[PDB]
Amino acid sequence: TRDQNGTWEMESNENFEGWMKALDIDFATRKIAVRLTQTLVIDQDGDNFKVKTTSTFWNYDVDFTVGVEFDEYTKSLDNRHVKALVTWEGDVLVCVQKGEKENRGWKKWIEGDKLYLELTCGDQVCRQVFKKK
Ligand SMILES: *C/C=C(C)/C=C/C=C(C)/C=C/C1=C(C)CCCC1(C)C
Repeated sequence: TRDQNGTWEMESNENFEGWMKALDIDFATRKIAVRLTQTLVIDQDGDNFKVKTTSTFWNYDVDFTVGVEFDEYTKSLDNRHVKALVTWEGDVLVCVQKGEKENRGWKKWIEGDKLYLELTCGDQVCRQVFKKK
């Protein structure tokens, strides 16, 4: 299934610190960030996605259209410009963010009622698993 619609709650998070460090997120932010529960809310209609990740202190929101490149400013995540593209590889949603950082982007896919999110930057891979609310 490509259907990633829904409200998802984090259950797992391997190497979050290392991924944030790869983006040069400041020590004080990471120290608090590693403690927080995350909710991920996805609205998916055809190619049009609206993605919202929320926690007690910070959010990250992005809209995109599958198959359409977009010049993106990463806004308070890490304040960098990237050329972003989100496409399908089978039932895996693959984002590549071309810019300063190598191997930067993410992959989302569904297994049963769990959503898997691999976040990549440099040589760091962060793996998150969400369960559907
Ligand atoms: C497809 C799902 C994506 C692209 C989710 C991205 C999520 C983030 C960039 C999360 C960022 C953070 C928070 C929500 C608070 C904890 C600290 C951050 C900045 C890593």
